[PDB]
Amino acid sequence: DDDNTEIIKSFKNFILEFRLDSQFIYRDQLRNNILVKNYSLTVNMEHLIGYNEDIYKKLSDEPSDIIPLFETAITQVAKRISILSRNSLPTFQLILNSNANQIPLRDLDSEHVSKIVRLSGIIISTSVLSSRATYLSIMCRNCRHTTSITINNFTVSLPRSCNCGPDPYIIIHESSKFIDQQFLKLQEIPELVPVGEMPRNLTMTCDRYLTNKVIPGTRVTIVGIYSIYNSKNGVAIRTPYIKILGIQSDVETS
Amino acid sequence: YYDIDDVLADGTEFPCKFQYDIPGLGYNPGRPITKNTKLSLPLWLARILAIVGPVPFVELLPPDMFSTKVMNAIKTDPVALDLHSINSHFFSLAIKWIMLFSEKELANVVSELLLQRAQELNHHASSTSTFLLKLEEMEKEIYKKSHESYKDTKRWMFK
Amino acid sequence: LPAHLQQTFSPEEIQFIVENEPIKIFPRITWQLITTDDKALNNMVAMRSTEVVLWIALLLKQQSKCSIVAPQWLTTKELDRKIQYEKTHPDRFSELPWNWLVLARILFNKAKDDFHDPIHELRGKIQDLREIRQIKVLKGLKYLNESHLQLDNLSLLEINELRPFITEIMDKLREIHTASL
Amino acid sequence: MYGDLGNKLVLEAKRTKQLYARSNQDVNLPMYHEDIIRNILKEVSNLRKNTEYLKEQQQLGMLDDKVAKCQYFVTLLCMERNKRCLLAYQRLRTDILDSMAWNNNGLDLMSSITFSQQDTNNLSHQEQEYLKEYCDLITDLKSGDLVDIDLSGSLVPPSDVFIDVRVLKDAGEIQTEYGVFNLIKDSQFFVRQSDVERLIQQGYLQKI
Amino acid sequence: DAVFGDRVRRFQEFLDTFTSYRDSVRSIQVYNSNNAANYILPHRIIISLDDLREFDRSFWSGILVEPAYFIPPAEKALTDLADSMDDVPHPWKLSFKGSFGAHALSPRTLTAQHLNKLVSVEGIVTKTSLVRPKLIRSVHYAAKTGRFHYRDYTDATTTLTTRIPTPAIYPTEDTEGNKLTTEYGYSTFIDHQRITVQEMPEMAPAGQLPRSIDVILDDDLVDKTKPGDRVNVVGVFKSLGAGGMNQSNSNTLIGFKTLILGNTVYPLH
Repeated sequence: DDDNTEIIKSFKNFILEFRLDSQFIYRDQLRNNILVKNYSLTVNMEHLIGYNEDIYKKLSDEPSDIIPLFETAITQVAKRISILSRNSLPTFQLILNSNANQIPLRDLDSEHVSKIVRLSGIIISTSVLSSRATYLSIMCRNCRHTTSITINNFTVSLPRSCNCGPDPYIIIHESSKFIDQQFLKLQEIPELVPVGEMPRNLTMTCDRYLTNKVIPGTRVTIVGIYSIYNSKNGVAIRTPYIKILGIQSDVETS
Repeated sequence: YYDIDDVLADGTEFPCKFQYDIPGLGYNPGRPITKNTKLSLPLWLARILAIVGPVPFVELLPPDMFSTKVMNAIKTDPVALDLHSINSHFFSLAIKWIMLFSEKELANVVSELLLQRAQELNHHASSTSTFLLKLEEMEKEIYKKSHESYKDTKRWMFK
Repeated sequence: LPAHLQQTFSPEEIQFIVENEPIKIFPRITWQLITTDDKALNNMVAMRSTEVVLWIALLLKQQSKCSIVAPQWLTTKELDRKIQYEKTHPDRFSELPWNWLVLARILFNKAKDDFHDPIHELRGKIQDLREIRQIKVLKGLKYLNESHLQLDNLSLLEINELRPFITEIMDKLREIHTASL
Repeated sequence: MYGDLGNKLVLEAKRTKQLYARSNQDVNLPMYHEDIIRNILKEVSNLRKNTEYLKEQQQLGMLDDKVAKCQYFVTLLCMERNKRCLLAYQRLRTDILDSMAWNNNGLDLMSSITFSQQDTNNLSHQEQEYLKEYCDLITDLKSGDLVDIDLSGSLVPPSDVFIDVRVLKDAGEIQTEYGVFNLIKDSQFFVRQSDVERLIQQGYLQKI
Repeated sequence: DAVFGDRVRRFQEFLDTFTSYRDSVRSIQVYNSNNAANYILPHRIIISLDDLREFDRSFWSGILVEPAYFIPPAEKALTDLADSMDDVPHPWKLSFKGSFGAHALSPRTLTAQHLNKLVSVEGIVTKTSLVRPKLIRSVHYAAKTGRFHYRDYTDATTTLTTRIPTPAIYPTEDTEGNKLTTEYGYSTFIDHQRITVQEMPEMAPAGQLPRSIDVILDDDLVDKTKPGDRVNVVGVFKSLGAGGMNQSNSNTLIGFKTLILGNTVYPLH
């Protein structure tokens, strides 16, 4: 994966060299974020597209295969800032909020699936937190293979190879690093465009530092990727959800 | 003294019981106050009553704030401990009570706690969240001063 | 009544101070003036370097009647040996002009076109050397005790930013400890 | 309950420091409390009255009892307490005040102390006599130097040394000193730092 | 795993210098023998966290940060000390008083930074799932070959640490082909229960719905609390179950349900 090296080098070069005249907005965004122990970063796409058109050309192409190489790309930077040597430092979440063009809820039909979509709606109720996993160790029921699986985002079955089989892998919960998740569910705004019909509600998964960021009932504008999950209820009929990166409430709202 | 923090620090109530009887109660129709009565007194008057006597006028019963449970709990996680809830004055206050009773043991304790807050307060010295709410008033004032030096030095950094 | 700050210096005041340091210049010009504290100069010769105080170089640079020289310590190839020497002694802060932050702000506002390869380079370098050095100060600040500290070689600006903090909680810390014996 | 009104008073003193702190500093102190301190003074008069009464009573009835001492000790402290409040408040009030008399008078050509200090009559006249006597006190310092000063101004160093001032609804032209800048709303003067220091404090100039 | 041995030899020293706990263990060993001489007490020794900091901070920070590697060697050490007591004629339990906290949290604020770390929840308990047996030690009798045969069943909540699951049923004819009858009443059953905990109703921020998490109560702790009671639970915060990642079924983001094991359950008012 020299290509991922090529992409991550461009992301480092985007964080370290970026200049708004003359402070480095991101690089200081980083420091001032690790000190308060926020462990997050908010990219402003306009600066991004200003810097290179290219990396935004790919980031609006296949977001879910790229964005995590951006996460690892930035946490590899906080290693050189927040500490120095010659731990532990979670891979930061990035929250990107940008103008673009508002795409109303009714107008989401396929065709933009896995392409970043900014939109606007009133949140109905927030689902109770539950943890997904980030880094979990796994041992085999027989050969006892000790495997540290780095699970990324954005479901993923466990590897069967070190009889043995079919799936002899146990989750060690004593060493496993966990994050959080939310599930907002948002009803589009009553002004537009209900017409004569009840307004649809797309299910959204916030995670890590955006979680509990928003009280249910407050208007917001979400950004996030658009994507689909299975959830047996045929055929095939997969149902739609919006991953959120990252959320920004309306003015102010505090 | 003239600063508001000290004169406010003296305002705090302590559980100090009387060694002696004192008719002419100024607090109501006793008239005298029976010996070994436990009456809460602010620090300002109670401060020199423990000196002047060769038996002092008051026992100086250790304040609930200094309860060994607390002085133990502050040795675990100071950074997450809420000072502003208990008194709220601590350093302005505790500084007087360590001299008044001449206790060595806890010096080494509070001298540690205040480093541990500060290694955290140089962290919010960089430009809150919830944490700013749980500082002790005087400590808080130092946070203003630091945050202002930083803010001003940043505003000078560019244009 | 100075109001602000007052016990610490103002960020501006340390520039007000550093501008009193002399540095070399390249005058375009070929009265007197005695002024007071300058001592200089016989009429400056064009295409000839000479040593003068800073605030006048800056003054004559606004009129672009003189081209300031770059300091030998302000270079990216030079800074490289300095961050190299800094990563490798996590304890000591190395060797600093002591003004380097404030000269790094000042000489970049106007003089920027005089430097060889000023663009997007040195600012990237000193914004870095002003990073690892700052965190090294915050991790060297855990060892606080009364009464001593080695702050070794440290910038005037770096002193000024953290001054109220250190010299305040030293005055809460040493205050119990002196008084408990 | 005994000396607590002073704790409440200084508690109130604190909020003016809060208003001078971040802040932003416009002055505008709410008022000087004459009433509450009158309560304090009636309370303390009560105290010292019972004090001299009991001071008469030891001469007759108490006959130098060991207990008597306490009243002259403890209650005495209370007097001090009120003092500890009364001055702590008061000095605070002089600190918020004299500084104001510093940064602006006000300033060229002062030329008189007027229209300044929005508190005006709402603040006590006892302080205002002190105040006028104090700016009268600083006029002599103005008269020793021969700097020239301009001590009142230029807390922040000149750069460099010409600036640009954008008019802010001021008329004008009142710039008689040095020259007739001919103040005119919506007019920026490419003027040196000299007359800028003096005129910016008044409220005419806006952008430095 | 010589380090697990280190944890045991380390926790040994803590006891008997100072000896302030040992007298309580002795008291537990004596009282039951007094009931043996008569004509009930749960075997667990409450450990105040208070005392742990005086000896080692290194071992103190561990019990909070990574309780899976620490509580069980300390426990095996406590049994080991209970057997050196007097005399002949069980796993026990730790308690952990505290000296809270960090880790102080109400259930509303929790997950995940607080996961796999000791926790003291507090809130209302509902609805209090009904008390039920749970099998642990398998015990059997071979004949005529005799001897005495036993299997040891490891559940999801066994010890603390995760282990290759033993369950279920019975071995039946362990080699050689001898018959094995289940011996009931020698074999050990630890009672088991779970009770969910809602955050305090009065500290609820808004019309936002309450978030409750479930606490499994091992051994003695069972039936110690009726529902609707103010409770401060303690325990290790455990995430059990696959998130669905184990097998194909089912399809959905939802996963890794979490609960708290043990531990103390100090009621309050």
